[PDB]
Order: sequence, then structure tokens, then C-alpha cells
Amino acid sequence: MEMEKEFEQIDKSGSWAAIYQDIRHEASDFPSRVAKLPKNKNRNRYRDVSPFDHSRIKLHQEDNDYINASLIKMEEAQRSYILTQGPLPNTVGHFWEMVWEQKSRGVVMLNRVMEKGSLKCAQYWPQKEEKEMIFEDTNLKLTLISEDIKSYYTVRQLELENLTTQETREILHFHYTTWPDFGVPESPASFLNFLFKVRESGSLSPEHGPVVVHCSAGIGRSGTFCLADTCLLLMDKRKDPSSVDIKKVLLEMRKFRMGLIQTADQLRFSYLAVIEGAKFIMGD
Ligand SMILES: CC(=O)c1ccccc1Sc1ccccc1C(=O)O
Repeated sequence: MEMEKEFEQIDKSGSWAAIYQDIRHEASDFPSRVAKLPKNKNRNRYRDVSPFDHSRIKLHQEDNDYINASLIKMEEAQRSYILTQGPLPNTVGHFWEMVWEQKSRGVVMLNRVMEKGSLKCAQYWPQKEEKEMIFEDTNLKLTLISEDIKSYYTVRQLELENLTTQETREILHFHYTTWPDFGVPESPASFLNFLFKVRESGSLSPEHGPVVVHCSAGIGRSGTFCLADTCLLLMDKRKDPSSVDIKKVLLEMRKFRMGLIQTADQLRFSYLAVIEGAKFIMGD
């Protein structure tokens, strides 16, 4: 069924809350035993958001290999994503270790450091060229190279140095700066514009390790970004737009990380973004 007609049918019947609960009911349930170990309690922002053991990203150290991060591997689309929580004051060094070890080119940030008057994640990148950050626990240095501030988003160029080997890489930071908590990113236009800027950077391409994507918990807004990207890619790979079931792609993604898409409004917005973005994919 053409999703654009499924859309209008759900809208006219007002059954978004009912579709959403059907997804919640059919969603995979896998163990998260490492996340729940007592040594890892201060590595988790939220008690009810954990990575599954089978898909969790492992840090390359014997001490404690744990970070609240998941590898989402989409086989047919040939895309991978790392979805993670907003880093904590004590996990900022683990976050940049993961970026280094996984060979990511891009970090996509979909939240503000403060929302609704509370801190949603640590200030994990330098705000001034001349004030670089050193992460002593993981032996990394991070420097702001340049910053490009637009109306809906900011792009930053960062330099990541492994202080152990003196190897250096440029990492791109894509910061979507106007998405409300459990809210919807305005209208498909600014969201899709931001997605196409990440794609044009090379950050999502197979010559690079997986993009790192986060919001506060790494499931809501983060889920919307990778669902919309993957559904548009599947329309392209076969150029048969009808052969895309958004609910089935979401359930496939939920085998790798729990809770992706947090509200029935986020589900509806994901549909809008895919339907409007297809009007480019199909040759316009
Ligand atoms: C070592 C390496 O090549 C690399 C691996 C992963 C992420 C970033 C990088 S660095 C990079 C990637 C693309 C374009 C320019 C640069 C740059 O170094 O300016």
C-alpha cells in the first residue's frame, strides 16, 4: 500500500496512537545484562534505556568495555548507524574513544545541551579554537577547527588526535539546533535539508565507519533520523517507491536498539519526512 494513502487513511481515522502501540507490542525483546551490571550504573543516563548485549558497541580496553551505544546494521539498504545516548560528564572520554575505534567521519546531534531548563547532555566538544579539550582517561585531544552557523543547524570541523600514536583525523559535527523534546522537527523541509547535508559530507558512506547519532536517550529523534534515511535509500536502490513498508523497517531497526521512535507524533512525522523526501528521490 502506497504509504501516502496509508497516511491519509490513518489521519482521517485518527488511529496514530493505535498503529504506534501495535509496533510497541511486536517489538523485539533481547537481554541487556552488561548494561545492568552494578559497575555500569553511572555509564547510563536513563534506567529504562539500555543497549542489547548482541548489538552493543564494545570499547577496546580490558578495564571496562561498556558504553550505552548500539550498532544498527541495515543489510538490504547497505547502511550502518551507531545510536548512543548524549554523553555524561564521566563518559565524554568513552564517547570519543568509540568515535576513534569505530573510524566514524560524522557525529549527528539532534538535541540542545539544555532543553526544558535541564541538562540533556554534557558539553563534549570545544566552543573556541584556542581552548582544546584533553580526555586523560582515554588519551585523546579534541580541537575546534571551524564552525558554520545556519538558521536550522550548525556544522563544525573538529580534529581528533590519538595522543598515544599522534595519528590525526578530521571529524564533522552536524548539530540540528531546533528540535523540541518529544517534539517533531517543525515540517519535513528543515529536517530533510539537514539529512541531505549529512549525506553530501560523505559521513554516511561505506568508505567510513558508521555515523554516530545521538539525542538525549538516543532512541526518539535519533530513531526518526535513521528510519527516514534508510526508507529513502530503499526507494532509490530499487527505484520502486511502493516496495517500502515504514512500519516493517522500524521493527527491523528495533531488533538492534529498544524504543526507537518514542511517540505516535514522531511516527507520523517519520511518514511525512519519507513522503516529502521521495518527491526528490523520484527525479525532481
Ligand atoms: C584517517 C581518515 O582518513 C579518516 C577516517 C575516518 C574519519 C575521518 C578521517 S579524516 C578525513 C576524511 C575525509 C576527508 C578528509 C579527511 C581529513 O583528514 O581532512
